[PDB]
Amino acid sequence: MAQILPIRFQEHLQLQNLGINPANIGFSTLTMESDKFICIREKVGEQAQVVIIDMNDPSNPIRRPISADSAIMNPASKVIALKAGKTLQIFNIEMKSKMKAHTMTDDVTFWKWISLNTVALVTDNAVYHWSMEGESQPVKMFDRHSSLAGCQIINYRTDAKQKWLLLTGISAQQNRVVGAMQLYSVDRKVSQPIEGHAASFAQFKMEGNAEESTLFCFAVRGQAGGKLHIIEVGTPPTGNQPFPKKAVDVFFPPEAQNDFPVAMQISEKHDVVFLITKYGYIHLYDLETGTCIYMNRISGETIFVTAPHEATAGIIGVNRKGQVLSVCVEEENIIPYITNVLQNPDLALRMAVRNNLAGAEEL
Amino acid sequence: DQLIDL
Amino acid sequence: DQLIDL
Repeated sequence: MAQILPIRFQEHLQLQNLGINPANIGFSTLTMESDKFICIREKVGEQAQVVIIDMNDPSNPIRRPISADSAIMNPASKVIALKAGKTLQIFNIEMKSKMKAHTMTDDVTFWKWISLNTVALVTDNAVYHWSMEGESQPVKMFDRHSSLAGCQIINYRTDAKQKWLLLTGISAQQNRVVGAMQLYSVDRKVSQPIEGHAASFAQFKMEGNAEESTLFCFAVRGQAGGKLHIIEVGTPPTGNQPFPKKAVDVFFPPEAQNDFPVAMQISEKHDVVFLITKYGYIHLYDLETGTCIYMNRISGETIFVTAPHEATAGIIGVNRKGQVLSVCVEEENIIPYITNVLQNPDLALRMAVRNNLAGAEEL
Repeated sequence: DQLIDL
Repeated sequence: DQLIDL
């Protein structure tokens, strides 16, 4: 019989079936800020357009003319952010109304929604946050560290309280793709350059602690190999024991000498880290210990964008073919998998009780 | 100049 | 720096 798997795959959609041209399925033209929408910039005739796919009604996409170089949908609402060099505009689509506009000093080269109501803007020189509340304008958070100069910016994220900020770029150095991160502390107003490829923050409440710890998790393929780090940022909430830092290996098989991490999402429902590699591997790690639960190759196709999958507290992504795919914990299998296949009853029992999962009645 | 035509 | 000690 087929081995039980600790994760479940699910294909949601094939974008080519909605008549999206594969030429436009890629990092610069297709954005997925949340699991609620996908926006694709396309040129049909001489007219530039955006295609907005509502994931609750995906067979009826809307197409609208644009003149923007980038389009990103709010994570929760049909509110779109558009830009053209320095010119930023926010529209409420259903109201057909321009909510907000701003012209920056410098071109915005990367931007992303970091919350329901705040957009982060990256220029060649700095990072700003722009709240949609009231008449708020963009506020500069920090100046970019020289170690990200010349990098392609691929991600920006924050902790839940927006006190720890993380900018990630990549470049080619000595024939490998090297990740450069800038971690910034809002409270200290200090940056630290870190070599890393993909990361996420997470809230985690250690047994015995009254308050959640804020954890920084990142994966890197360095010169000396793959590593995953899980570390508390900042002084522990008063009362708390500190979270002991974890550093574990990230395996790459000998035939994947050029692979590296591209995406990370953390389930706080299951306290697991999902890591996806450039050339299509999925890894699952326990957030508490860093133990590797599972690795498999989804396929040969690069998954270039991901988001949290809210329904399953998993990860949803798009690959270059336009397959929209999710991975989540298989709640009925994960505990017996850990016990029987990994032969790790210790981890199995902990996860069973920690995350209220069945299966540890036996081992 | 609107960046989208709604 | 020294935000975190890896």
